[PDB]
Parts: sequence; C-alpha cells; structure tokens
Amino acid sequence: ILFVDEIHLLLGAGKAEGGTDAANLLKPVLSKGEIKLIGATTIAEYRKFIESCSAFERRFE
Amino acid sequence: LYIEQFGSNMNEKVRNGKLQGIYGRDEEIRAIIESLLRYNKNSPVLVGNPGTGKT
Ligand SMILES: Nc1ncnc2c1ncn2[C@@H]1O[C@H](COP(=O)(O)OP(=O)(O)OP(O)(O)=S)[C@@H](O)[C@H]1O
Repeated sequence: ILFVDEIHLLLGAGKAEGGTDAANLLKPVLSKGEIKLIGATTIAEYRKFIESCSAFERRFE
Repeated sequence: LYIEQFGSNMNEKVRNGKLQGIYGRDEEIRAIIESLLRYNKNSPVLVGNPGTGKT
C-alpha cells in the first residue's frame, strides 16, 4: 500500500534526474491496476494537474 | 536473434492470454494497416481525445 503526502512534491516538483517528474514513468502504468497508491492534495492546487498536460486527469481519482 | 526486451514484449503477453478479446473499431484498425503497407510513409499516430482507447 503506497501513500503520498503531497503529489505536488512528485509532479509539481522534481528533477528528471532526481526522481519522478511530470516526464517520468507511472503515466502508462496507472492505466492498469498493478500499483496501488493513496494520495492527498488540495483542490485549487489540484487544478494545476488538470492544466499541466490533462493526462493525469483520468489516471488518478 | 536480438534480446528484444529493451522495451517490453507485446506479442507474448497476449500469447499468455492477458489481453484477449478486444471489441474493435474495424475502420480504425484498417486505417493503421493501410498506413503500414505504404512504400514511403510508414508511421501512423493515434491522435485522440485523451479518454478514449489508444493502447
Ligand atoms: N475499446 C475498448 N474496449 C474495452 N476497454 C477499453 C476500450 N478502450 C478503452 N478501454 C479501457 O480504457 C482503460 C485504459 O484507458 P485508455 O484510454 O484505454 O488508455 P489510453 O487510450 O492509452 O488513454 P491514455 O493515453 O492512457 S490517457 C482500460 O480500463 C481499458 O479497459
């Protein structure tokens, strides 16, 4: 079971060479029900994920 | 002869039966295949509204 304090620290921040960024993996993985994470974000800041690339919108819930 | 696992294999996973039986848009499938047999251009791209099936 995976937990994330702030998903902004994964996608809003983060070098490509320092770990997961907006350009790393888990994008075509989270179509499948292989990996089970539990995140926590706030609404008006979660609107940055929609306007970022509009691709995590249908991968997270 | 090649290792072939630099990305991931796609045929052998459906040979295992994990992804059998896909309901199909047959006009969409043949749009790929006719782009696949050309002498000059051999690269289709499934541009689409992000919700739909691409994979
Ligand atoms: N024609 C279809 N028949 C059955 N399930 C489908 C079909 N098209 C999509 N799905 C379902 O869609 C989910 C995966 O999302 P998809 O949109 O197919 O992935 P995608 O087309 O690559 O979109 P992205 O690029 O991942 S945002 C899975 O639960 C599939 O079962």
